[PDB]
Amino acid sequence: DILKFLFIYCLVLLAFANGLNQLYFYYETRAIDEPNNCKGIRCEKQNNAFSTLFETLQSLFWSVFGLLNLYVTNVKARHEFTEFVGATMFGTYNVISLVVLLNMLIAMMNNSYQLIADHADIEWKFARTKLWMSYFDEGGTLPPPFNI
Amino acid sequence: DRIPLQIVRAETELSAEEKAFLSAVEKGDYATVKQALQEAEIYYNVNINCMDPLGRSALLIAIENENLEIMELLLNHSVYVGDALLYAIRKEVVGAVELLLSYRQFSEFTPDITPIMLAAHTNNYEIIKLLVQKRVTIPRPHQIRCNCVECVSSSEVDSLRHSRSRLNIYKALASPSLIALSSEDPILTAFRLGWELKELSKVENEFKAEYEELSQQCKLFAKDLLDQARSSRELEIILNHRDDKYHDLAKLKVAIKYHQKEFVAQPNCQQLLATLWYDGFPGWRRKHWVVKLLTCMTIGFLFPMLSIAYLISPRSNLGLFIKKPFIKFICHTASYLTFLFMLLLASQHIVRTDLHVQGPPPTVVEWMILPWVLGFIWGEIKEMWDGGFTEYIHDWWNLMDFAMNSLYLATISLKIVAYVKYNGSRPREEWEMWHPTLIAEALFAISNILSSLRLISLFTANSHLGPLQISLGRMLLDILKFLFIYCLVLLAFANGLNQLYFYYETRAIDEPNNCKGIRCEKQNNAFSTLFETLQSLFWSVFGLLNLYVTNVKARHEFTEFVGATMFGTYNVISLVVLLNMLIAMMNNSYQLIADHADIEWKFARTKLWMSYFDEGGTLPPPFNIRHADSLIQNQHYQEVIRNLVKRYVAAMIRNSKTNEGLTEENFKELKQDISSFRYEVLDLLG
Amino acid sequence: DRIPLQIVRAETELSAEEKAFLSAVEKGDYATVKQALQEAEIYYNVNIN
Amino acid sequence: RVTIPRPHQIRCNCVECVSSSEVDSLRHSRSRLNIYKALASPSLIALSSEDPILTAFRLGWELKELSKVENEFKAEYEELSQQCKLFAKDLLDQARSSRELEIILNHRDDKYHDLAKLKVAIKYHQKEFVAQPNCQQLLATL
Amino acid sequence: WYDGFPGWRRKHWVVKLLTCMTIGFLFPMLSIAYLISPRSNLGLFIKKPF
Amino acid sequence: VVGAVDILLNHYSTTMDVAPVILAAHRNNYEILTMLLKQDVSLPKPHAVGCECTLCSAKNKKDSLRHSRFRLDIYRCLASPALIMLTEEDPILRAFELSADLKELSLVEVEFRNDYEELARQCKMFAKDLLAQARNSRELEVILNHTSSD
Ligand SMILES: CC(C)CCC[C@@H](C)[C@H]1CC[C@H]2[C@@H]3CC=C4C[C@@H](OC(=O)CCC(=O)O)CC[C@]4(C)[C@H]3CC[C@]12C
Ligand SMILES: [Ca+2]
Repeated sequence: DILKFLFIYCLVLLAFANGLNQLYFYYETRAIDEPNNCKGIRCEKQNNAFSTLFETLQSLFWSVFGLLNLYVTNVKARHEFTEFVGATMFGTYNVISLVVLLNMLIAMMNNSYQLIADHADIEWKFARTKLWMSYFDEGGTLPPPFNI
Repeated sequence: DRIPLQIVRAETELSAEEKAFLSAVEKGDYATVKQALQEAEIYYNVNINCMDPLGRSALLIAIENENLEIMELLLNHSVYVGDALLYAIRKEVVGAVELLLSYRQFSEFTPDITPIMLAAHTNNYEIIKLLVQKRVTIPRPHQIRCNCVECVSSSEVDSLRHSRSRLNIYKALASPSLIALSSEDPILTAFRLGWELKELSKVENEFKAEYEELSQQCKLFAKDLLDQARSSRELEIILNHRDDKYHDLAKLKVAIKYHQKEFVAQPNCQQLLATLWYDGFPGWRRKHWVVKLLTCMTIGFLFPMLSIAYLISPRSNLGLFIKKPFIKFICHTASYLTFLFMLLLASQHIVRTDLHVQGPPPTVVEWMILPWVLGFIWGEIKEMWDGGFTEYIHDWWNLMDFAMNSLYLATISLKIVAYVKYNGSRPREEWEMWHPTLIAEALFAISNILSSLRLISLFTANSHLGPLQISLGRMLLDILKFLFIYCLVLLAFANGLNQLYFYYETRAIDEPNNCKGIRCEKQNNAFSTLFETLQSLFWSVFGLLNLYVTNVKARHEFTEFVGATMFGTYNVISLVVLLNMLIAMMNNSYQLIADHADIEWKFARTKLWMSYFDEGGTLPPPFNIRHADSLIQNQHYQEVIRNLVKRYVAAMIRNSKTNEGLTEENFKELKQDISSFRYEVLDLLG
Repeated sequence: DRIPLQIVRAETELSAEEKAFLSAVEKGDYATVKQALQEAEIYYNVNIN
Repeated sequence: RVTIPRPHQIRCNCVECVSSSEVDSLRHSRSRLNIYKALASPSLIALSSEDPILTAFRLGWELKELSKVENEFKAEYEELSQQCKLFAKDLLDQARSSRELEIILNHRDDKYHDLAKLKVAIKYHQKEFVAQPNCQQLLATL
Repeated sequence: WYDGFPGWRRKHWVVKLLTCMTIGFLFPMLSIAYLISPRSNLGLFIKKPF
Repeated sequence: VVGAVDILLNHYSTTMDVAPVILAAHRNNYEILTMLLKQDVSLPKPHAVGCECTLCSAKNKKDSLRHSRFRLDIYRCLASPALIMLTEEDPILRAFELSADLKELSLVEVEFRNDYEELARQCKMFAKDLLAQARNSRELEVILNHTSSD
C-alpha cells in the first residue's frame, strides 16, 4: 500500500517540481558566483535550489524533512512578485505533502495494520514453515565453505 | 422513612367476570368465550367490549394470537372493531381479512394512519394487494417548499402532526412492495423518490435520519430488481429503456443523474459497459498484462495518425478505429501526456531566449503548445454547451480545467502586452516588479502545476489507483473543515503578535543585507505587519521560522517573553492539538469510506467511460476545423418488469423466512395453539 | 390531492374455491384437500395446479 | 447417475462454446459460477473426490485465478475459494493420531517421507492448512 | 428561534445569506430603534431571537 | 440426557475408565458428574512435559498427538467449574493455582496455547463469580482472609 501512496506523492512532486523550475530557472547563478564555489541545496548557504529540475526535485524531497531553508525562495535581483509566487508554490507543496498526503498515509496504514493483524499468526507460521522447510532439505553447507 | 407507593393515574378495573372472559380469549377456549358471549347477551354482566390494563380488548387479543375462529365468534356477536383492521395489518396476519369482509379510545396508531399506509409501512405484498384491489388512495405530498399551498402554509396548527403525517405518507410511498404493485416503471419511481427523500432530509433537519433511511431503501430496491435479471437480453431492455433514441443506455444515464451508485456498480451492469468500452479488443481481459501494455503503447504513439485518419476519412477503417471508446481514451490521454511533455521542454533551454529581452517572441515549444491550449478551451466550450453550465459546474475537475485554461489564456495575453510595449531589452534585474513578462512567467508556471496535477483524474481508470483516489477525495473534505478552524486560530494569534510587535518594525535598509522578512538568511520583522505575521505563523507550522524572530532590538524582556509565549501557545495549539486531531478525523473517515470504496470507484469509472461512448471525440490538438416503436419497447420493458418483480418479491420472502429469528410473540402463538387444541379435544372427549 | 393506487401489472385471480383449496394446504387439512381434489376430478371446478 | 458439467479451463476461447459468451454473457457467467459453487461444496468434494484434500487445494487456486479474470463476481469466487481452503484445514483437524497426520502429510499422489502434501500446500498457499497446530507440531519435532 | 422568518428553512442558501447580511449591516439601526421605542415595528424586530 | 445417563448406569477415546467423567466435566454438568463421581474415580495425573522415561518418551514416540490431546483433555476436565465445586475443599484456591498451571502450559505447549489459555481464563472467571455470590461483609472477610497454610 505504501507503494501506491508513493505514486501519488511522486506525481505531486513532479508537478510542483515542474512549476517551481519553470519560475526560477530564469535566475540560475554560477557556482563560482556562489559563495565558496558551492551550488545546491547541500551547501552551507543553500542556493540555486529551484534552478534545475534535478535540483528542484532534490530540494522538494528534502523539504519533506524540513532540511530546506526558506531563504532559497528569493531571487537575488529581488523580483518581489516572482518570489511570492515561488514561496506560495513551495508552501502549497508543503501543505499537500506533509499536512495532507503524509497524514493520509497514516490513516491508510492504520486501516491495513488492523486487517493484517487479524491473520498475522497464520501468515507468520506459513512463512516460518517455508524457512524451516528450506533447511529440512539435504543440500546445505555454509556460504564460506559452500564452494569446495 | 418509607415512601408510600400508590397508583397516581388510576383507570377503571375489570370485573372478575370480565377478567375471566379476557383470560379465555387468551387461552383460546372457544367454548368459554362462546358461552360468555351468549350469557352476556342475556344477563348483561360482561362488557364484551372490555379492555385489559394494556388496553387490549378481546378482538385484539384474538388478532394477536391469530385465532381466526374466536375472532369470527367475537365479530358475529357485536364487538366493537375500531382500529382492529390496523392491528391485524401490523401483525401482518393475512386471514384477518375477515375484518375487511365483515361489514356493519387508546390506539397505538396515530390518527393519520390509514389502512393502506400501514400496510405499506409493513411491506407485505399480499396485505397491500388486498387493500389495493379495493379502491384505495394515498394523499399527495405537496412538493417541497409549497408554502403557496396555504394548507401546508397552515402548518401552524400542528407542526408536529404535519411533519409526522408527511413522513408517514413518504414512508408508505417508499415501500418496495407498493412501488412494485402500483408503479408503471418501478425502477424510475425509486430513483426519483430516492432523490426527493434525500432533498427532504436536508430541508427537514429533524427527521433527517428517517428520510435518509427511506432514500436508501429506494436505492436498494432498484439495485435488487436489477439483480433479478437472468439474461443479457433483459439487462439490455432495462438499461436501454427510454421513458419517452434507444440503444443509448438511457436508463443507466438517468441512474447517474440521480446518483444511483449501487445500481450502476451492479456486476452485470458493469459487464455490459465493459463490452462496450473494450470494443475492438476481444478478450482484452485475458490478454497478458505485458501484451496489453504494448498494445496500449502502440495505440498511443499513433494517436496523431489515428486522429488525422478520422479527420480525413471517417469512413475509413482507420477513421473508424478512433471511434472506439477505449481507443479515444488512449489517444486522449496520450495527447495530454505529450502536452505535458512539451511543457517540460519549455523550461530546458530547448528554445531558451535571452533572459534579458523583455517582450520576447514566442519560442518554438511555446508555439507548439498554443494549439493544445486553444483546443482544451474549445473542448471545454463544447462541454459547457452540450452539458449546460450547471452540469459543467457540477464536475469539480472542470473547475480545475477552467483555472488552468484561464491562466494559460492570461499568459498568452501578457505575452502580447509585452511583445508590444516592450520591444527593447533590459537587464532582468532592472525590470520592475510587475513587468508583464515576469507576471506571465509566473502564471504559466502556476498553470503547469495544475495541468500536471490533472493527471490524477486518470487514476479512476485503474483498478488499483482509482479506489484510492476516491478515498482521498472524501478525506479532503474533512481537511477543508479543519482548515476553517485553523484559519481562526491563525488569525487570532496573528492579530495578537502584530499588536505586540508592530511597534518595533524596522527598515530594510537597517536590516542586514537590506533584507526584511522571514524569507531572508537572517529572518527579521516576522511579526511587524499582519501579512508577514500570517506568513510567519504558516511557515512555523513546518518549522521554517526560527525562534530568534521573536526578539526586539531594544530588548524589552517582558514583551519578548509574552511574544514567545504567544508563538509557543500557537505552536502547541496548531501542531500538538489541532494537527494530531486532523489525523484522528482523517482516520475515522477512512475506515468509513473504505467499505463503500468500490461502489464509489466504479460509479466514477462508469461516468468516465460513458464520456467516450459519445459520438464526437477527437484529441485536443487535432480538433482542427414511429410511435409503434415506442409501444413495442414499452411492452418489452413491462414484460421484463413483471418478471423481475415476481422474482424479487419471492426472494425477499425467502430471505425473511430464513434470516429472521423466532420472537417471543411466536412462542405465545404456539402456546395458544396447543392450549386451544387441548380445550377442544377435552370438550369433545369430555 | 390523492394518488390513486392500482395494480399495474395485473395477474389472473384465484376463484373462491381455488383459494380455499390452497388455504387448506397451508393449514394442513388433509380431509378438505382430499375432498376438493376428488370433487375437482368430478365437477372440474378447481385447477388442482 | 448424476453429473456436473466440467467448467472449461480459464480462458478457453478456442472452444466456440466459450464463444457463446457473445450471446447472453450474463447467463454464461452465472452458469459458470453456479457450477463452481457446486464443485466447491465441502460435502460434494468429500463424497466424490478421491483425494479430498488435493482437490480442495487445486480448486481453491483455480477459483482465486478466476476471481482475478472475472473482475465482476470476484467476491463470489474468492468466497468459494476460502470455503475450499477451510475445508482442507478442517479435515486435517479431524486427525487424532500422529500415524494419521504423517500418512496424510507425507502422501505423494504419484519420494515418500518428504512431506509431499505439505509441500503442495505451500505451493497453493494453503496457509491455514500449513499452520494447523498439529501440523506445526510435527514440523517442530523435525 | 426563527420567528419572523417563516420559511427560513425553505429559503435558498443565497437568499438566506442575503437576509442575514442586510440585518447584520443594519444592526446599529435596529439596536437604536428598540432603545428609542421598543413598541416601534423596528423595535419589535430586534426582539426576535434569531 | 441425564435420564439416559441414569439408565445406562442403572443397568477421541483418550481413555475409557475415566472418559465418562472427563466428558461430563467438559459437559460441565453438575448433575451427571454427581452421579458418576458417586463411584470412586481417579483421573490420571498429567505428567509434566519434562519427563523423559518411557513414562512419556515412549508415548511421545508412538503418538505425540494423542499424548498431547490426552493431557489437554485431562486439564479441560480439571478446570471445569462443576468438578472444582464438587471435588475441591477450597474451590477458590484451586482455581487460582490451576489458572497458573494452565498458563505455564500455554507457554510450554506453544501449539495449543489458545486452548490452555481459554481454560485459564475460565478458571479465573469461576473464582470471580464465586466471590460475586458473597452477600454480607462477614462472608467477604472470611473469604478474603483465609489461608490454606496451618
Ligand atoms: C509516477 C511518475 C513517474 C508520474 C508518471 C506520469 C504518467 C506517466 C502516469 C501517471 C498516471 C498514469 C495513468 C494512470 C491511469 C491509467 C489507467 C490505465 O488503465 C488501467 O489501469 C486498467 C486498464 C484500462 O484502462 O482499462 C492505463 C494507463 C493510465 C492512463 C496511466 C498512464 C501513465 C500515467 C499517465
Ligand atoms: Ca472539462
